[PDB]
Amino acid sequence: MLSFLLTLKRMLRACLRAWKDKEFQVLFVLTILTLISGTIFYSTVEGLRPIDALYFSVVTLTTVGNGNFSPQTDFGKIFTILYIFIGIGLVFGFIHKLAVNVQL
Amino acid sequence: MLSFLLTLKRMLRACLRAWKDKEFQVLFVLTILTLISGTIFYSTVEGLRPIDALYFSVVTLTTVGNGNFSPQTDFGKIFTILYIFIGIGLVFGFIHKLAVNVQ
Amino acid sequence: MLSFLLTLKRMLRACLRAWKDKEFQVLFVLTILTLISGTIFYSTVEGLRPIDALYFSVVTLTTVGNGNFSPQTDFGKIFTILYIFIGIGLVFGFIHKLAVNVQL
Amino acid sequence: MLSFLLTLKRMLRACLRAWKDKEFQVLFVLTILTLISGTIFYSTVEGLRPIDALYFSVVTLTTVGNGNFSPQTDFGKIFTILYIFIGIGLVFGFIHKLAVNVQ
Ligand SMILES: [Ca+2]
Ligand code: NA
Ligand code: NA
Repeated sequence: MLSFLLTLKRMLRACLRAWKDKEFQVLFVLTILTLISGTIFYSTVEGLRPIDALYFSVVTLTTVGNGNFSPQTDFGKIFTILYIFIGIGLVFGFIHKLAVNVQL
Repeated sequence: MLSFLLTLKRMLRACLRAWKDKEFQVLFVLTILTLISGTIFYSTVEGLRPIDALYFSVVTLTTVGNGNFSPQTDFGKIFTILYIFIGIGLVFGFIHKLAVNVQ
Repeated sequence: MLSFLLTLKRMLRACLRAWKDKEFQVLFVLTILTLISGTIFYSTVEGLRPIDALYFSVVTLTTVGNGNFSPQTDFGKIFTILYIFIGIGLVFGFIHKLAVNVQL
Repeated sequence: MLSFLLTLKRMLRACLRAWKDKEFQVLFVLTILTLISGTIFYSTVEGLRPIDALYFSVVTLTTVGNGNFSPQTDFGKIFTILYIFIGIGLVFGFIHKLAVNVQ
């Protein structure tokens, strides 16, 4: 139980240590910027309550997928498709990062 | 085929060897803990039966997603959003771990 | 266009070359075995038509997620949760593999 | 911050550098091709409007999944199942690629 906590602490430290890498900060900022754009787009174009627009943005960008709402306009559908790929681009970016910071 | 069996047993051994790594154990405990917290939350705030709260917590934290349930309260929605990123943080942790074991 | 096809051929060869690795064959067999068990379970316990049981098994095991059907019995719900983790275990296995066969 | 900008530009350059790799180009063309085939298939066999066939093809091949549409024919279901694995095969290809670029 003591080793558990010490390992947890070293791990958390390593995690926060990653919140210092500039390229990671960019990916993060870019992710937040993308989530905001999505929240704005879906509330405006699909008429979703802001909180539901951020929610749809989140489940869509992280690839989790939504099983309750689906864009009704041809405009929302096009945007969502592009939105999915941006999210995949961001994920690869984070993954590439982890891979690089592991083989130095 | 004896080959297939031996190869599988080798892989199983390498797998059990992982469940011995302390960092992997932390990641595992943390997800079980996160899953329990999730179950509690959706039971309370969303009024779901425990088994449905665990189910939703699971399909959500694993990114599988569900096409049947959707949080009704703003609190439940905000929590789900953070829950998802915790899940992603957890997956990256496991992924980073498998990458380290590749050296 | 010629380079394209030559790269495609080298890549395909490399792919088929992976269908020779014994550990990969095991993961594959294990995946097929798991999909069959799932098809049997969901058709039997949830009363799903076989084709719909394999389908649900597939979208669930690959984490794609289903937005039309959800287990109705407490038994199906427990199994699905365990099913999801087996699938994640299989994915990590395949990923660990790719990572190893890249850093030799 | 000039730092942030320079770092982003560096990352963007490294990204464009990827779109120059032949193997990455093949993977990209193959997914666009797979996406088009998917659009054709769901338009024909499932009677979906082209834009809805592309949408479904996209949320399916990317593993995101959809909680609105579900194939009605047995042909559409069997195809979707193979479609998913093609998508996974494609993702592993990109992942394997990013791993190689780590050396
Ligand atoms: Ca999903
Ligand atoms: Na879904
Ligand atoms: Na997913």
